[PDB]
Amino acid sequence: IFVNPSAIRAGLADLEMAEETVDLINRNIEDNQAHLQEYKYPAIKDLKKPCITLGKAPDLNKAYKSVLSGMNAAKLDPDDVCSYLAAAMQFFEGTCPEDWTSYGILIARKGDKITPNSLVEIKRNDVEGNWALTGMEMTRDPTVSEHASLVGLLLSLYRLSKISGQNTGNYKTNIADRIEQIFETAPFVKIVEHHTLMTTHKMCANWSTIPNFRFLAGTYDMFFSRIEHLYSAIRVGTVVTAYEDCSGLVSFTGFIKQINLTAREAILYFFHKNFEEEIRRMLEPGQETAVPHSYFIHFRSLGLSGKSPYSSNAVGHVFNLIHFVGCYMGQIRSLNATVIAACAPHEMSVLGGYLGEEFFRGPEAVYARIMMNGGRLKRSHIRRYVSVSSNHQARPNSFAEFLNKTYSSD
Repeated sequence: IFVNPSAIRAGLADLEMAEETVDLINRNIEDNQAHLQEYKYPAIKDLKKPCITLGKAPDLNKAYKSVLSGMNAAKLDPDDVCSYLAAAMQFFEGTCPEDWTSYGILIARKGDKITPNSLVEIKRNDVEGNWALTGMEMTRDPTVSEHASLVGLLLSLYRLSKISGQNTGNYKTNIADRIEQIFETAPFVKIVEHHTLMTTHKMCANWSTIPNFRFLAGTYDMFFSRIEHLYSAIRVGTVVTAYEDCSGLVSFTGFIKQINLTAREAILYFFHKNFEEEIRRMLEPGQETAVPHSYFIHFRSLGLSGKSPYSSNAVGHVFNLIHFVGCYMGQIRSLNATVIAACAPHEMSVLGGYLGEEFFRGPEAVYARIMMNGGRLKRSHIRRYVSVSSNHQARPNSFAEFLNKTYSSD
């Protein structure tokens, strides 16, 4: 069932900070490209920084030797690695360019010296790590430059782990090759031989869901996102924590930008009755979706919520609509996106055809067309969908596969 755009103009006024959210997330996604190539809301309500608990603080020289030997032997201890990464945060000091507050927590004032430690509370007990030496002929102490190279390599294991699925081998290999180059090039120093990172990754394939490791990756990424630093290229491994588990929100802001409309204008094109709940879910106030350098941007990795209201599933109707329009527009990214089967994909593909025709007038005009055609796709819409999907190598559970199955299987 579809709703007249006029009726949803009243609910349009209630929404707040919608334009600021679209602009901020889109600007951040763009900035991140340089490094790339029930539901619980994340807002902190008790002024406590994100926190984790690790073992007893280690001698940084010994921890470096142990962790490096593990890297070379493809035998890394995750508890040790987390302990070392937290203890290494002291090496990454910078000056905060502006006052930094998030969810009521004053992280730093303009001019303060800051490290990644300023952003989070790392608690430590008295349990010593293992710190085994596996395979390491270094008697001297590591330099800071070497520490930073190891921190970079280790954190890159988070990005490699997150890449999962079939036919990802070549892609991961190229990322790994690039990462190795970055962390052997000044100001970093070569501390491992080529192909060491991939060999170790094969034995650390699921580390991206180790909560403490994920937490540390998000902490470093939040730090370098705000604080320019000699070693900021570490983000090549951590950039993927930004907006983690928010693919529905990110698709929404990206789609508004693609159709070159304001958020206010674009929302009127979401006629279907199931959109309203989802758009309100994304624009819930108090979550700092429009605040630069908020904890929000890394809330999943930092443990603020394990049930994201911004995922593709949490807003599956909006998500399905956007990518059916993308398919209509021949966008490979949408054709390869995964359909949210529970959120009326057939109905979403109908509205997607009409919105796709429109974006190739106004919300009311599109609405009238649907009513005049009894809620059915036009033959031209189907011909367009099929001409795109039938010439595409459809992946399992993808929008392309749905369209072939739905419109080109008889």
